[PDB]
Amino acid sequence: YHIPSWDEIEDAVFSIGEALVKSNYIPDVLIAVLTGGIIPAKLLSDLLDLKVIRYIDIKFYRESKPVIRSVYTDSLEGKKVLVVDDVADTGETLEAVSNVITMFNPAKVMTAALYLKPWSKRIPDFYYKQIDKWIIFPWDKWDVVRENSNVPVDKKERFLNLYNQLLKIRK
Amino acid sequence: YHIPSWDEIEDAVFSIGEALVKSNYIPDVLIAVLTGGIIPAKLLSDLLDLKVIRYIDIKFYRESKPVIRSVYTDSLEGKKVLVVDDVADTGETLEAVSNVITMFNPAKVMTAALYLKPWSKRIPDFYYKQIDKWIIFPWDKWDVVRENSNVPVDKKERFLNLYNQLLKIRK
Amino acid sequence: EYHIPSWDEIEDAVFSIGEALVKSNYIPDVLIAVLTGGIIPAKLLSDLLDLKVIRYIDIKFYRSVGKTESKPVIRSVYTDSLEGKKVLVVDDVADTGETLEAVSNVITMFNPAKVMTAALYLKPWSKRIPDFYYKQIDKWIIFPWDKWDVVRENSNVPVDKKERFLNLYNQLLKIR
Amino acid sequence: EYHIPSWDEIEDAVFSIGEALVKSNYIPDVLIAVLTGGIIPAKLLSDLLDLKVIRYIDIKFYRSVGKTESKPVIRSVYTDSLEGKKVLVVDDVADTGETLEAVSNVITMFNPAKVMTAALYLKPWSKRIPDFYYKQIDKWIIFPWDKWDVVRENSNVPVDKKERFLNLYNQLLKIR
Ligand SMILES: O=P(O)(O)OC[C@H]1O[C@H](OP(=O)(O)OP(=O)(O)O)[C@H](O)[C@@H]1O
Ligand SMILES: O=P(O)(O)OC[C@H]1O[C@H](OP(=O)(O)OP(=O)(O)O)[C@H](O)[C@@H]1O
Ligand SMILES: O=P(O)(O)OC[C@H]1O[C@H](OP(=O)(O)OP(=O)(O)O)[C@H](O)[C@@H]1O
Ligand SMILES: O=P(O)(O)OC[C@H]1O[C@H](OP(=O)(O)OP(=O)(O)O)[C@H](O)[C@@H]1O
Ligand SMILES: [Mg+2]
Ligand SMILES: [Mg+2]
Ligand SMILES: [Mg+2]
Ligand SMILES: [Mg+2]
Repeated sequence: YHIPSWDEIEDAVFSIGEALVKSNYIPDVLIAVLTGGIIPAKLLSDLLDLKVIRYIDIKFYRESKPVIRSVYTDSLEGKKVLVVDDVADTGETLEAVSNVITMFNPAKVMTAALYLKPWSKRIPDFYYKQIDKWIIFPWDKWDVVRENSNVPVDKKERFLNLYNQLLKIRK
Repeated sequence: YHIPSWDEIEDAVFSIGEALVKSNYIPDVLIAVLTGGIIPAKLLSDLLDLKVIRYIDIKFYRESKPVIRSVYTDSLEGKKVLVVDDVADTGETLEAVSNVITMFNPAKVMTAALYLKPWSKRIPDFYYKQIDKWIIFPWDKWDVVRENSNVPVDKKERFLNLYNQLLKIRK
Repeated sequence: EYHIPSWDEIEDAVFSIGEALVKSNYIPDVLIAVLTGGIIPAKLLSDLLDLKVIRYIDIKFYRSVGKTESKPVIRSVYTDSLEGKKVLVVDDVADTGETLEAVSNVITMFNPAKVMTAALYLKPWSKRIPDFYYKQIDKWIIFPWDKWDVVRENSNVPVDKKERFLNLYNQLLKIR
Repeated sequence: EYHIPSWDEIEDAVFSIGEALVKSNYIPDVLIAVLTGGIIPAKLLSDLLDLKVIRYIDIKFYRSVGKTESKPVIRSVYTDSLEGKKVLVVDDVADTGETLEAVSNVITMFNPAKVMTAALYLKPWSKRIPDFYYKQIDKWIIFPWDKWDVVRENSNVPVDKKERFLNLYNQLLKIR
């Protein structure tokens, strides 16, 4: 397991920001990959003062492919676009998103993820660290605990406490 | 020139409807290709009692490719989809739309257009008549008149009358 | 009884709206098509006045078997920022005016420069006259784009191409 | 002065909201994230309570140089039908409450089964208490997700990693 603190997450986000500036790529539009790239997109936005954020509803059931459910954006024609996600695992998600954004004829599509898995089909133009361990983000920790309560995350006892009551009241 | 009356347009729409029913394809979702496939989608909808219509904002500047500006839809997963447009010229537009809908993982994507140009790259699964003449639809007649007032359409004099005043008041 | 405007009348309706818009010097930056009856009106007006920017709102007034509501229900809003823009809301008929009002309120929250409404037809009991309209009518209107919906719920209305429709409708009812 | 909640406090805030939601037996069908400050709150609550359906509204209260408005402005609404659903509106702070109210009104027009509001923090002068909240505060709140926006407009606020930010910000100001 790799279980980044928010402090690490912040450093991941600073790194991306530093790389984007160093390489001269200041996006006009951030495309958040819902829902995991939600927090990364908002943090990068605030860091680099990027005021335009759009969103794509896509999920990779683990279905054989990622499935787009909704694309929340206005015209992207002639704009500098950065696709933001939290991790590139197989890389299917970043590929599918990049393929569909391109159809909006932007000036440029680049990709950022916080973390990379070694076996990714697609390597983000910008990332923080490549990890061969199982990553547990602060925003999917409970989904991971619901699938294995033996995962060593903090505040689990407060969570198990609430989840128990939750399980009772909606069956 | 081919300048279909609404009566012809209605027959074009009945034909598509007849073909869809005869072939057993009753869509769950109509995707209107904005803005030319707008009236065709609404007429087919009413004809076949299809209550679910979604929309895609795409235009082919005549830019080298059609450009998607917006996709107005919720999940299409496992649904029977019909893409509706008014004409397939080069076929670029129907291809681009069909490519992006597929990413929503529907059950099936089929295409309908009212009219086909002989040189289309993509042939709609359903169409009314193939025309090698320049088609002037009832809903783009004035765009055509603004580009050549010598086109033999009806009510042109009423239109030239209004267009003249229009040209004055917004420069 | 019923009003059944020809396509020729709808063109005249659209023309009249365009003529009134130019006469009032209100040329919209953005057309807001009220889905789905406002679809054809909005497209034709777009072509008439060379208005290239059309946006859409999915709103429905449920008045039928089982599913029935007292007010229109918005189901989706299809638009980018309307901020500082002259907006014209386009629909086919204002009946009670509940739909135009609902759409006007929701569009106002986008802070446009101005919101105006246009509907082709109007009923005497509409709770507000649209800023632009072709004809006030007191019959129930069957449009070219909802005729088969009316025939389905009322087989004996006098419409063109009925037998042709009935045959298609027959084959639709059986494929169940 | 300023309130600057740690990430640890935001987790506790989210937890408190979740705990209150379960205690009230109000488990939302749909989360409505108020963009953009409500983004992180909505995602974390989604994970906490296993709520899989998140929708979004692009709304902004312009309170800055040149561009300034008296009320929030909606710029886009990102949702399918909310009809018959239990909806929870999630935001980071209710200040005047003008935003929560605007979002509540617009969501109501989708005819949900119910609309409830949650904001992590609350000011004593809010025109309405959200149905769910972590803490009433009277300082101006600097969140983890808008800290650099505050530093930019106010260089002398006491935030972590300031020098690192200033160096990046410096290189941003020059690439003009
Ligand atoms: O490279 P891949 O193999 O495609 O993996 C990457 C994607 O998988 C996860 O998303 P997910 O489909 O789980 O949805 P979520 O973001 O809502 O959690 C993750 O957030 C990435 O978006
Ligand atoms: O097969 P193609 O060569 O791509 O031509 C087909 C498309 O071209 C037209 O759309 P257009 O781009 O003009 O936009 P519009 O529908 O708004 O008129 C037409 O309505 C079709 O959608
Ligand atoms: O003035 P009102 O009393 O509100 O009625 C007018 C509305 O009713 C119809 O819409 P409908 O809700 O039936 O949906 P539709 O446009 O898809 O036919 C019509 O298109 C108007 O929008
Ligand atoms: O109660 P109010 O007086 O209406 O203020 C509260 C709102 O202000 C902030 O949003 P903002 O409009 O600044 O946009 P943002 O979420 O993108 O930061 C904040 O996120 C709340 O949404
Ligand atoms: Mg994801
Ligand atoms: Mg077209
Ligand atoms: Mg209507
Ligand atoms: Mg906000």
